[PDB]
Amino acid sequence: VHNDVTVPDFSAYRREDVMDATTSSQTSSEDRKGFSYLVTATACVATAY
Amino acid sequence: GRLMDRIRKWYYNAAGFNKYGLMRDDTLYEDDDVKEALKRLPEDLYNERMFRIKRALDLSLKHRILPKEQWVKYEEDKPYLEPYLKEVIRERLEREAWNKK
Amino acid sequence: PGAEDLEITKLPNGLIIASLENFSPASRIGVFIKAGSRYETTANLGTAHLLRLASPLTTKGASSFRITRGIEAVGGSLSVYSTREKMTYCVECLRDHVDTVMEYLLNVTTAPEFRPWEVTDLQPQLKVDKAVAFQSPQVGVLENLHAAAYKTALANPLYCPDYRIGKITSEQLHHFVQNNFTSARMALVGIGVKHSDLKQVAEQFLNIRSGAGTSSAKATYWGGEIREQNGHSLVHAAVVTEGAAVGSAEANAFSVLQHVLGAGPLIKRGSSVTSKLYQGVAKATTQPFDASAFNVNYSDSGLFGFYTISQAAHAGEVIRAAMNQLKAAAQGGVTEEDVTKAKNQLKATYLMSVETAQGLLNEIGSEALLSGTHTAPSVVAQKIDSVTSADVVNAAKKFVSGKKSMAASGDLGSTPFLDEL
Amino acid sequence: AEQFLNIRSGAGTSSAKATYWGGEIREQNGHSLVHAAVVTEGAAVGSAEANAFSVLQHVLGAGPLIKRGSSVTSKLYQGVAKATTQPFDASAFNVNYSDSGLFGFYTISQAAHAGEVIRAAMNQLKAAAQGGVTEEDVTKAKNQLKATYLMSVETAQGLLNEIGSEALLSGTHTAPSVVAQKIDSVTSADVVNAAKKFVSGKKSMAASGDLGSTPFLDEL
Amino acid sequence: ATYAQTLQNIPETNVTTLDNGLRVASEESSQPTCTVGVWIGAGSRYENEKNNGAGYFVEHLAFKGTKKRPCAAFEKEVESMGAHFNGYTSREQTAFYIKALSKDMPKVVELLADVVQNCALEESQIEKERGVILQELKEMDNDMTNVTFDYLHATAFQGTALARTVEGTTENIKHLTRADLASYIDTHFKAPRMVLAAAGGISHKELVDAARQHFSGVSFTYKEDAVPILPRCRFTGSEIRARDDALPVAHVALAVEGPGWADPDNVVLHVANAIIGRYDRTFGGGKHLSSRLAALAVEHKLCHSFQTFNTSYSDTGLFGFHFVADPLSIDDMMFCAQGEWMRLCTSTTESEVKRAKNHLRSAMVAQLDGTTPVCETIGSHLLNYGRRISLEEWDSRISAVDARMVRDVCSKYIYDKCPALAAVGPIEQLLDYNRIRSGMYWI
Amino acid sequence: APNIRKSHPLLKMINNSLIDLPAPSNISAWWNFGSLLAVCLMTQILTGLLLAMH
Amino acid sequence: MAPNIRKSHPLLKMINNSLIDLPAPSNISAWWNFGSLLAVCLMTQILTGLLLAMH
Ligand code: HEM
Ligand code: HEM
Repeated sequence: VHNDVTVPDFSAYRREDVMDATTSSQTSSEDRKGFSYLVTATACVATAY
Repeated sequence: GRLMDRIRKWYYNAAGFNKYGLMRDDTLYEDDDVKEALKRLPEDLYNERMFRIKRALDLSLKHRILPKEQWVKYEEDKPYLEPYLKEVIRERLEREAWNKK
Repeated sequence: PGAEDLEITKLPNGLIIASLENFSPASRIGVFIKAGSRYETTANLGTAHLLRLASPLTTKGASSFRITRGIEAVGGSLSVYSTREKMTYCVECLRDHVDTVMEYLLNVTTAPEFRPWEVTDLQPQLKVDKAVAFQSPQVGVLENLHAAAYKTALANPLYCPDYRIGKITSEQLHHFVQNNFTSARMALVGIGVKHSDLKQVAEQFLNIRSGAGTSSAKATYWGGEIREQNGHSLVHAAVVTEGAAVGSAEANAFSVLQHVLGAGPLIKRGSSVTSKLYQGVAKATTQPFDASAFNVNYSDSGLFGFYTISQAAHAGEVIRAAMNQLKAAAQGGVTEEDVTKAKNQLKATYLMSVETAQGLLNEIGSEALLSGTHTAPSVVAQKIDSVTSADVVNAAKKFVSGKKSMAASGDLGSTPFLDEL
Repeated sequence: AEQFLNIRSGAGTSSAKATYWGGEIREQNGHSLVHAAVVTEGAAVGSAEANAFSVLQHVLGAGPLIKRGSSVTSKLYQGVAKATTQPFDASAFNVNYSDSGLFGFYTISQAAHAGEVIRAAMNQLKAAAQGGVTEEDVTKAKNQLKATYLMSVETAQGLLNEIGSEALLSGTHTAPSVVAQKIDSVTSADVVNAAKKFVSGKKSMAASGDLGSTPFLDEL
Repeated sequence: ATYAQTLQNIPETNVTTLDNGLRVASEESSQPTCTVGVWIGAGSRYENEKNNGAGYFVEHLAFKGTKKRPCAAFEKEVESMGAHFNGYTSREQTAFYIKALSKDMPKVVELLADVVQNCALEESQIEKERGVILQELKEMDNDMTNVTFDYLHATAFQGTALARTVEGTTENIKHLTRADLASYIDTHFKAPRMVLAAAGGISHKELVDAARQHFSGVSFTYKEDAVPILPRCRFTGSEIRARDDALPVAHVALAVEGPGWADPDNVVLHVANAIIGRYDRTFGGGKHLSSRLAALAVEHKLCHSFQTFNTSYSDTGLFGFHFVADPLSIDDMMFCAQGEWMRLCTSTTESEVKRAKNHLRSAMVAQLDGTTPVCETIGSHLLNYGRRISLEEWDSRISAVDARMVRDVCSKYIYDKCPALAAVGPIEQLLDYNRIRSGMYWI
Repeated sequence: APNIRKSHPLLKMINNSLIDLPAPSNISAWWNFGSLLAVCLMTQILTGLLLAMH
Repeated sequence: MAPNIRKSHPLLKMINNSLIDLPAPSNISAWWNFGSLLAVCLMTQILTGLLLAMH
């Protein structure tokens, strides 16, 4: 039955800031996205250039 | 004074859709409002309109018109869709007005 | 000021008006009517079902569009409930919007236009509405039950038969409304409103002349048996007999016998000990099951018996066991304390039934419709407990001796026929 | 057969005995025409009482013999005809199974006249149960029966079916003379009895159409 | 009598605390009938890997008899008085309540206390319910909507406590011990974490009196009267896809992390959800429904039904939507659904909120339609807000909400967030996470 | 599909635009200039290439 | 007809069905990159070629 289903462990892949299950993941969200989007924004700059 | 009747009867005859056996309403461009109205027409009125149109297209392709005795007469032209179409437009305007409200 | 009166005027044309201020922040008005599949004849079967769904169509005063947008504009709601013999159109909304919502309730019940195209478009909905309803086997057997219990009127199905989906006409909808939605068959009941206000609305807006319009044919008992072999692991069965009708000292007898036999669970996942019927079936079968005392009261008739649900293989024993509990009861096997307990559950039930706005309003209007009056919750209790142990045992006998009608669906391979009970 | 047929011997699983119910099923489907059938446990295959019903069948009316023509030799048809003005059809129904059989009549009528048409068909059965059967009626029916049977075997499909049917339920073959010998050797009494067995026996009914005017088995 | 006046004239909710830490609250009316029960701040979230499904297992025995009165006796007594005994267990909240005649409020209170304190936990009943529960798990496994919400929590809160289901695991149910259930009860069913609530025709002082008489067993140490704060459950933008093309329709649920009970923003989220609303193929309203998504659903036959939600908890929550659609219309549905969410954050109208607010008011008023629903509010309110919140306060808060507020709050919890997704059934047409993630911005 | 004119991914296109294409039964000579314009285009390109080669 | 232009518009419909919603195998490797590179050389060659052709 579905009750016996659980999401596996993604620790071998999680970003450092969301590794701990007892910590809100929202506090590091803006950084996690800021970084990724920073790369994208920079690629757009190099491309525009 | 009855000036319109003079003019509207002249125009009707000048227009000439009646030479194909078409009613005024048979010639309306099918925009959204008209399309909706047509769906509300009773079966027979619908099937009748269809025949008149198919027949006219056959006339148009043949490059002929109907014998003068079959031309619809200004005063016998049936405004079969106008009532429906008006309700349709009214409803639409109501929704429109209301959606700004 | 939680001590308001339950007024109840009654205009000259026969329209009954019952109101009641409870100062609740929400008002729930309704238009009760004596209409239903009961008044349909072969020719217009299902027309009452479609009419139930046609509540949102355009009227002479409001368009389909405004009826929905209007009511929603003020967090209001509009619904229509119906039985084989009564249709209720009620609207709920916050106090300060009763005027708003009312226009719509009015237009829907008195000024429908049943435009041909809107009707044609709506009919396919009957399939959908019906398909979801029939997901509960309960509904299917009850339909067949009334078809086996009667030859007419009440025998008519509550959901439009399939061969007629798409065939009902605007004419039929109009004629039904004209010949049934008459001021003398209607009732404007309301809660969270002031009688003077509701009373005013009625006399000023409700039109559609009085009269009893076409009267329904009398309900003739058949005592038939319909079996639907559909293969389901569970078998639903109902066995009944003609019981008391609405308004009867006999009614109360069956109600009590109902609660004495077993009228539904009271403890979550708990067994029902105070249930003669359940306890009996339980002793007979080891597998999951469910037995209950069935009971319906209509204007000119009623049905009484038991409804079971069991695994296919044990249907036989489960149904017979339920039968013995009825005989055993007809033969004085009813304690005097049993009748005492049942009377509590009955008084309690009734009392709880009115906790919700939907329940209170339905109780008021139902009575305010079949007798333009209102029995005090004390007179009703006074009438119920004043039911001897004899009465009950008699009700039980009337069942064992009366001609029975039955309906069952599922893998009926082990389900007994009415003549083996 | 012998050198090829291998799925072997035994009587295999035997069927359960046929238990009579005498129920009533009504399908309200709105059709302009109402088909209805009323029957009673009839005779079984090989049951001596079979020929009796066969003859009573032909005496009441077992199908048309004249194209677009009326059936005068049909007690049942003629009776219904007298009752209704509209198009209809009535016939004596009859089935013979291994351990049971069914006998009665099948009608087809406009919805509004179903009531009278069905009742009319019933009276023709009572009226027959009450000696209302001529000795000549039984003579004529015996011809139609002998004839029918004899024609049935004209086509390869019919001949083969006749042979095999019997060659299966008794590994034998009755001479077309013994079958005729058995049929006409059926008294006028027998027939009237068959007719009685119907009027007294518990009946089962089935009807479909706009049953608004179709009567229930307990009103017949 | 105006809506306002009616809101102010509603009897106040009385609260009084006993020395043992239990809280007794009730709202008085003039009804011969009433509902009373104890709302416990317990549930699956309080369980762990070894005792998951205990609180549920307990919920099954809480009605099979106490020490003072075995099964049959317990049942007969309640049945014979026409009282109704129901209850439930969830992730953060449990409840056992009785519907009865105000005339019995006191006997009931005694019964409640006896249930929560002296459950017989019959050794033989335990093995019996063990099989019943196992059957209920197979029954619920066919309830797509609930399988979908379980999965939604399983991934949205993966690795944590809210990830577990209320009913528990198959292994737990097969091995939970009489001692485990006992331990559960003693550990969680405790005075300071419970609330005796009642509504109907009852004397607050009579209620609290019977309360003092039966809810005694005070605590000695400090560890016994302190309400344990639970460890935070981490939210995770992710998805779980359980595919079975053999299923007739597909269920999809998408959600972002919610604020949690105490946060005022919840009033705004509920208004927001009110704009999008909900729908199902039997809403006569049809193509004229105010909810844009509902309108599109009808016009394009996008789904069989859909619904928004703002599930709260102590420190977190799930704000999202769920729909049921044919395998071939999932993509357009998800497209429009996400589209509307974008509209919320970006182009909400004053008209939109005006309506949503009315809708919300009548919705809160509806959740107080009877003694049980009102009693539920009280229990939940004290247990979550540590105090009852009048309809007048709610209405006060609801009234302050405007389009701009909806946009900022919605932008706050929705815009450019990584959602949690659960898809069950014939879900091939549902595009990947990255595609969905992009529907989270611009709209 | 039973006949290639409809199944083949390329013919399918020719069929839906120059063979089974539904056309009004009454269009006149004024509807001939579309195809004529197409032919001018093909003609111009062909003669233009030939000229461009010198 | 359709709720979103990416699918109803007769031109976008084409871009969507070949470069946006086009179903692709999840495991194709770098060897499946040369198709698009070939397309880009083609557009690149044409562009530079016209530019050269103009002188
Ligand atoms: C839309 C189709 C075309 C139009 C309307 C068009 C029109 C013209 C015009 C106005 C001239 C001048 C004729 C004159 O000498 O008086 C011209 C010249 C020329 N065209 Fe085109 N042309 C078309 C397509 C082409 C194509 C596709 C090519 C080559 C691949 C081409 C190659 C030439 C060349 C080489 C000349 C110069 C020789 C000459 O003047 O006769 N043309 N074209
Ligand atoms: C499939 C794309 C093409 C290929 C493979 C290609 C290849 C070549 C090659 C091998 C050369 C000689 C380069 C050299 O000078 O050593 C050349 C020359 C040239 N190509 Fe292309 N070409 C392509 C398309 C075009 C197009 C579209 C045009 C013009 C509209 C064009 C115009 C020229 C011109 C004018 C030259 C002469 C100038 C030069 O040699 O650099 N090419 N091309």
